Amino acid sequence: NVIWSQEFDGESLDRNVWSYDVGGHGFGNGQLEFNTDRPENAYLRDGNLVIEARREAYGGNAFTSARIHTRGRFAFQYGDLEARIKVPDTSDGIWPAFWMLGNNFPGTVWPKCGAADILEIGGKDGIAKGLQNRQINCALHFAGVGEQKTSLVEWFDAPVDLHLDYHLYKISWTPTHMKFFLDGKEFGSWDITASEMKEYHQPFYPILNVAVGSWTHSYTGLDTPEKITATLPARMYVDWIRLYGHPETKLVQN
Ligand SMILES: OC[C@H]1O[C@@H](O[C@@H]2[C@@H](O)[C@H](O[C@@H]3[C@@H](O)[C@@H](O)O[C@H](CO)[C@H]3O)O[C@H](CO)[C@H]2O)[C@H](O)[C@@H](O)[C@@H]1O
Ligand SMILES: [Ca+2]
Ligand SMILES: [Ca+2]
Repeated sequence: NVIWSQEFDGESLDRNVWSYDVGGHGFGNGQLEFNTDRPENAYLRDGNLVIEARREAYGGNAFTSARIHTRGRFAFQYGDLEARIKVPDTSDGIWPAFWMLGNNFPGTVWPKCGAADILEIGGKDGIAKGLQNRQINCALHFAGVGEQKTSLVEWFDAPVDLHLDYHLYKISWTPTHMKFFLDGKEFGSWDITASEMKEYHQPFYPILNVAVGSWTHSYTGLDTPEKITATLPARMYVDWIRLYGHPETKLVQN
């Protein structure tokens, strides 16, 4: 039961659904890309959203890309959210993501708003183990015991190079759990009924982006433009993002 979706048919991103996060300030992770609202970095063609990261002098940064979300226009509580994505070769340094923030962000600061990572790929452990494009993770980031930043992370080595074709990345979110899937197959699961996880019982909205680099202590391990070796331009193709409703789903659309 699809109750919401973006099929990305047109020739332009629907600005009544999406907003762009613009800046080159690193986004809390020492990222190197300047995320822009330009057609060069985010565009539709042939039935896909394309987010394209480029090696390019722009606003004091050495790369451009995009980071888009549906804050203020779409949010939901409970359901299955799935996207059909063909990630780029993360080689070394590209960091695609599909993820969700609580709908009270940014008024409620991270991580008190709650966060769920559906797909993250391009991590330093992958790079060290020669599993670039196979090793992914899902995650929860929230205010845990003591209200202190807490992260729960599940790693999965996919059987195939995920940049070679489209795959389905899904969260299944109920009043008791959040579960994460690749091509229908569960690879992560957390109970969310504990007192410290009430932030997961409010509406959330999705975000899609392709970051380049991070601090050495952050996701990619690669903190300078000269350390990025990935094939650029790097294109993440998103054929569609769909919400499958549950009985308890609350859909929020202004
Ligand atoms: O501002 C409060 C606090 O924010 C911290 O920065 C975080 C980023 O670490 C965070 O990274 C996301 C990951 O947690 C994960 O969800 O995956 C996505 C996609 O890859 C990441 O972007 O994103 C949040 C929201 O933008 C930031 O607030 C700073 O590190 C910290 O110093 C600061 O105190
Ligand atoms: Ca909490
Ligand atoms: Ca499509």
